[PDB]
Amino acid sequence: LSCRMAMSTYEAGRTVLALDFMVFTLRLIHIFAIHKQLGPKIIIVERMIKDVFFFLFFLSVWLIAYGVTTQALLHPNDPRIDWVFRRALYRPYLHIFGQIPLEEIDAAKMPDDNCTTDVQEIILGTLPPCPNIYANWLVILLLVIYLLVTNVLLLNLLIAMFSYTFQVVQENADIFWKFQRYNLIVEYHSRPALAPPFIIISHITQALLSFIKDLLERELPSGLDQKLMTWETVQKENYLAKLEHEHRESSGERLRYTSSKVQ
Amino acid sequence: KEMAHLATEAESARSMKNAKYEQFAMDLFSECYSNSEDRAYSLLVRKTCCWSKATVLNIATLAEAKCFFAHDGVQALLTKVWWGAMRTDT
Amino acid sequence: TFHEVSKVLKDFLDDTCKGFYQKLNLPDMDRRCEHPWRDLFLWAILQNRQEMANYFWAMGPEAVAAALVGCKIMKEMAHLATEAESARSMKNAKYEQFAMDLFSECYSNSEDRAYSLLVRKTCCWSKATVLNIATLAEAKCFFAHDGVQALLTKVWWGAMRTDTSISRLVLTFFIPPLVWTSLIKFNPESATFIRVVLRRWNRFWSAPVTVFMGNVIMYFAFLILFSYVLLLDFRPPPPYGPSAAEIILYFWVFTLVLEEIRQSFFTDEDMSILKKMKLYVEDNWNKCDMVAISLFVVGLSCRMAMSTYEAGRTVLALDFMVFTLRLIHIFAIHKQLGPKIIIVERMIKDVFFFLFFLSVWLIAYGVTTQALLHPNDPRIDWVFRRALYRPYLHIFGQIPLEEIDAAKMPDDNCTTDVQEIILGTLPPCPNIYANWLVILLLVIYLLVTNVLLLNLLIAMFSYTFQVVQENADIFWKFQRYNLIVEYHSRPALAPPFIIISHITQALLSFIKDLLERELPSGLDQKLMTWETVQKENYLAKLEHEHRESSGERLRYTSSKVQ
Ligand SMILES: C[C@@H]1CC[C@@]2(OC1)O[C@H]1C[C@H]3[C@@H]4CC=C5C[C@@H](OCC[C@H](CO)CO[C@@H]6O[C@H](CO)[C@@H](O[C@H]7O[C@H](CO)[C@@H](O)[C@H](O)[C@H]7O)[C@H](O)[C@H]6O)CC[C@]5(C)[C@H]4CC[C@]3(C)[C@H]1[C@@H]2C
Ligand SMILES: C[C@@H]1CC[C@@]2(OC1)O[C@H]1C[C@H]3[C@@H]4CC=C5C[C@@H](OCC[C@H](CO)CO[C@@H]6O[C@H](CO)[C@@H](O[C@H]7O[C@H](CO)[C@@H](O)[C@H](O)[C@H]7O)[C@H](O)[C@H]6O)CC[C@]5(C)[C@H]4CC[C@]3(C)[C@H]1[C@@H]2C
Ligand SMILES: C[C@@H]1CC[C@@]2(OC1)O[C@H]1C[C@H]3[C@@H]4CC=C5C[C@@H](O)CC[C@]5(C)[C@H]4CC[C@]3(C)[C@H]1[C@@H]2C
Ligand SMILES: C[C@@H]1CC[C@@]2(OC1)O[C@H]1C[C@H]3[C@@H]4CC=C5C[C@@H](O)CC[C@]5(C)[C@H]4CC[C@]3(C)[C@H]1[C@@H]2C
Ligand SMILES: *[C@@H]1O[C@H](CO)[C@@H](O)[C@H](O)[C@H]1NC(C)=O
Ligand SMILES: *[C@@H]1O[C@H](CO)[C@@H](O)[C@H](O)[C@H]1NC(C)=O
Ligand SMILES: [Ca+2]
Repeated sequence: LSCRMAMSTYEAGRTVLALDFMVFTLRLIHIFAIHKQLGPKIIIVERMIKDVFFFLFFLSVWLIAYGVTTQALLHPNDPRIDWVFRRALYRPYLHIFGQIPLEEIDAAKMPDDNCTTDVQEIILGTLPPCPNIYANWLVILLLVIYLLVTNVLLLNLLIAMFSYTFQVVQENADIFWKFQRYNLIVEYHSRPALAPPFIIISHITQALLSFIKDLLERELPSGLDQKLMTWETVQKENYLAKLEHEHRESSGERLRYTSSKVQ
Repeated sequence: KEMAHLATEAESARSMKNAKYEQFAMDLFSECYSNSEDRAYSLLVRKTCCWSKATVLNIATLAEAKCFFAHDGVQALLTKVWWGAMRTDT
Repeated sequence: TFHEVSKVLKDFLDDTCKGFYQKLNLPDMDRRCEHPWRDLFLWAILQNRQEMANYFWAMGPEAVAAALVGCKIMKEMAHLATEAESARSMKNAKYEQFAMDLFSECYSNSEDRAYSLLVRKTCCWSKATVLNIATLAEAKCFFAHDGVQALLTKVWWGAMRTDTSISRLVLTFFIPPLVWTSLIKFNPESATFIRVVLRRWNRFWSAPVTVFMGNVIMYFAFLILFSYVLLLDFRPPPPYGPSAAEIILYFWVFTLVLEEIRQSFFTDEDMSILKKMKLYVEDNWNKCDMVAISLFVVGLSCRMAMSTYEAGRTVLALDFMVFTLRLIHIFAIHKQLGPKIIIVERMIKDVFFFLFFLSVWLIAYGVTTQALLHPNDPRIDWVFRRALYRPYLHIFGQIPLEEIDAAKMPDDNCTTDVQEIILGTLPPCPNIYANWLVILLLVIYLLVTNVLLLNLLIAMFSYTFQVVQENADIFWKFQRYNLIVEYHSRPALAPPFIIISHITQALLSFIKDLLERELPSGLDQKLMTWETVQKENYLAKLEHEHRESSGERLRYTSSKVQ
């Protein structure tokens, strides 16, 4: 909004507000904690992130290699740095999602466009540069190998990682969701009773009452507190006695007793 | 769990990780919940005298005892709090 | 004669059993053995007698080394095994398990004598360190032990405390004067001030982790410089000169070659030159680097001439890929990034299976459709294009129906004459005699390849990942040990600077360790006795837990009640 109030930064303000809408929308993920089916998925996504980081390291290495190699082989005379980075990382990254523009990589499929080789004309953007087709069989072979590796090996390996991580996490994810649901319930327990923009009313009321003047964490009378302490102690004794009893009648203890007694 | 992070020798750290003191709390509270189920809630929400007026839920938050919060009794109390004066089966 | 047993031991170990019996050239027959239990264990081991060999191991002075040697000999003999039963028993030798359990007991006892046990020079095995024997036996499970990994972490962090945050290290590295500050903790132990500050500086910068991270950063710098030279400042042949940045790159790679030569001929001591070279080239990374160096040399040599200039540029560009892939090695140190490299290796074999199936089915479909669709195209390159290149791209969603489906063919200006087709004047007119067959075959191919084969490969990857996951951690632990050792031996300055360290080393050699240290006689004897006591306690614990096992209790009770 501050950048929006000024003409010299107006488009920047609009851009920042648009990017902030994404943050506000993603803040809506919190409500999913209450639902039992939608709860653990958020926690599972967190481990999915780490597997994604591993896959991104592998992708980054292999993609840098392939993209720089093909940019060197195909457009060796293009000085435009932005286009170097485009052809070296942006295009190979899109190759993962089925975007393979063979019109720029395969000599047979290149359009009969009007392209130039002069550096001055290339830099000024008058004409698109004419791709080098010296050894294009190498470019096609490298593209085939890259597609194989990235789309099959790497993607299926990431699917395997996700599958294994899901199987491992599933048990602990429910416990994490239970804790998250506790946190959500406590937060909405402490929250004032009116949703914003109305909240303003509750805040004004609270401040006015504070100037003018729980279900959880309640303190009990002395007698009830003492009775609860005694009841907890009795339950603890019963629990320990049950443990000791089930230990005495365990198979191993019975065998040890029988062996000593028979000896 | 704090001492395990501050642990030097491998054997002591290994024993400290497998402390299963939270398991004691879970089993004891399971027994308590199975007994009365109404005194157990007060046990969860009362202010302990030995630990400077600290609620058992407050300590569970402090220890980050996630497994304890997963207990059926704690979740039932949370559902009761969540639904307020309304019945939890609505 | 003892020559035969010496040569058998040479085949099995090749470095450890030197001088056991060639010393005196045979020793006089009357003189008693200096290490009787070692000889008896080794003799009992060479003939697959495990119970007798286990008994001899139980009485031997150095038990971890003996167990590791037994593991090596057993895995070698299993390969040389004829009868199935003996081979099966030999595979399940579990001598490495003895070493792991005994060292676990030792580590649980003191945790400081255990490190000395790992790094001391054993007297029975010809001054061979237990880690050296573990490397010899390739006892990957032993290296996975928590004690070995803790010692490796201690070596890796040098004088610095192993609990130091990575951020503290990086901030100290970028700003060297922070080293004298209390920012980063250090393990205990006018002119003096210069001496003490120099000692602290040297202690920080000689740590293997600092050397590693410096090498990583300047390998990134090398890749950036290589890419800049290749893509933006690559000039015509020397008539117009290589770029200054290209000259700097040449010097950089020359320093890399010097580093390789150092690792291949001057590593740690004076062993056989042929053996040293074999050990150097046995490492796959040392083959990758070698390929990179050779490709770079060929690339620059072809680059210096006008008649091969484009070929030189192509070779250099292809070499950049090798150099970039050489960067995978740094991933071994990280625990999350470590096992993934090992998992990819098994992924490769599953990929080979899928590639066999793909190759068969793709050849069938591609040749069939080329025959059906372009029967009059003589161009061999286009035959191979339409037969293998296009069907391979069908896997990744590239389905150009404009060339396969009659309804979707453009109204282009195509010819049917063979002369016009060969000369490339016009594209050939595809045959549409029975195009329904072409479409049906394309549909079947898409179904099979994209659904059945790809999902079957995903299933293979899923199953292999589940199987490998457990063993991958052990493999990563061994790989991390190798990386830590390599960066421990490495000089302290990353290339192209390396040149300085090499010059210093050569000048000092002409003018004039944490691992594999030799101990005084008293300390060595005390460590031997402590290991023997720990072994006895471990065996007693095994026997005790066996007596109070349920089965043994039942057997005793049955016999006694009868
Ligand atoms: C199962 C597994 C799958 C993967 C793979 O292994 C097996 O498959 C293999 C197959 C192989 C490929 C097989 C064949 C080839 C062809 C070969 O070129 C032969 C040389 C000739 C000549 O010098 C080049 O051709 C001609 O170039 C000219 C460019 O000036 C074109 O002019 C065009 O100019 C303009 C472009 O618009 C327009 O005027 C017209 O359009 C047209 O006039 C011609 O039309 C065209 O004829 C290069 C190598 C390549 C692509 C192989 C690469 C590797 C594979 C994919 C294997 C995999 C590992
Ligand atoms: C669930 C499962 C999925 C898979 C599958 O099984 C079920 O589906 C089945 C469906 C089936 C297909 C169903 C139908 C057909 C059509 C049939 O042609 C009928 C014959 C007629 C005539 O002789 C051919 O047509 C005409 O050709 C002409 C070519 O000269 C076109 O002229 C064009 O010329 C130029 C081209 O640019 C331009 O001037 C214009 O563009 C246009 O003037 C006409 O426009 C077009 O009308 C061939 C077989 C095919 C493709 C089936 C194949 C198998 C399936 C996919 C099954 C699967 C197993
Ligand atoms: C995933 C990483 C993020 C960081 C980075 O690499 C990928 O992004 C790339 C985008 C590049 C930009 C893209 C476009 C232009 C415009 C051109 O007129 C001048 C150069 C410049 C600023 C480039 C400088 C180098 C940059 C930041 C690259 C940078 C290493
Ligand atoms: C995966 C395999 C690799 C090996 C191979 O089959 C796939 O590659 C194919 C590429 C083919 C090339 C492609 C282009 C041309 C140009 C043409 O003017 C003369 C013929 C020639 C050299 C062809 C000869 C046969 C070749 C090597 C094929 C060879 C069996
Ligand atoms: C390509 O550009 C030149 C520039 O003079 C022009 O003469 C020619 O007509 C153009 N051809 C195309 C493809 O339009
Ligand atoms: C196709 O080629 C012929 C060759 O003479 C020409 O006469 C005709 O105009 C061309 N048609 C198209 C599609 O331009
Ligand atoms: Ca090397």
